Amino acid sequence: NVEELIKMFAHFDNNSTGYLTKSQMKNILTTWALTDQEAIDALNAFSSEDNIDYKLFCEDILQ
Amino acid sequence: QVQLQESGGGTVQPGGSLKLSCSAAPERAFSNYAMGWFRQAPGQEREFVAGITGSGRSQYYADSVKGRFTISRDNAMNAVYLQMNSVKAEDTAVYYCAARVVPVFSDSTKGYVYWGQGTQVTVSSH
Repeated sequence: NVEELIKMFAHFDNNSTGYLTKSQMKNILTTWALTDQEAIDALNAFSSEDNIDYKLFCEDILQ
Repeated sequence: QVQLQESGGGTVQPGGSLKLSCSAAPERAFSNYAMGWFRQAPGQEREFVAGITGSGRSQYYADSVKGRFTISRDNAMNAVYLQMNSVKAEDTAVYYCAARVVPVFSDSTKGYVYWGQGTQVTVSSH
């Protein structure tokens, strides 16, 4: 299911850059355990920049 | 989220025992959140001490504390504990409890989202 999540992030990564905005990631995380606030907090703990290496985020924060 | 507050800090003799508590106020049931203890000695980086899965069923330790420190949690009381036995000089530090947003274990500060306040543990002969 984190495996699936990574696939979903990849589906919305239109240019296959490995990056998504925090916003994009929150929108997707809503459509799929964490509270809305936990998603915000997790993404902010991971990085202060708006563009997020979603694979690394999943590895560090979710796995 | 999880609000986290440690207690039980203070002074302990070399070779002695002390137990830290960390109370958690989680938005979801506490068993969803893996917990860890970290410590930061004076002017040093914060380091992993011990971790426990959401359910409490698996516990993990830093090599330097294995066989001396014990981590446990009581999900019915929203608490996590660190029993420190056979304490040594190396153990003097500010201790922090920390929560992940998933129930599986991590040994890295990068795996943790929520942090406590910090409590001082001093190992001193007097």
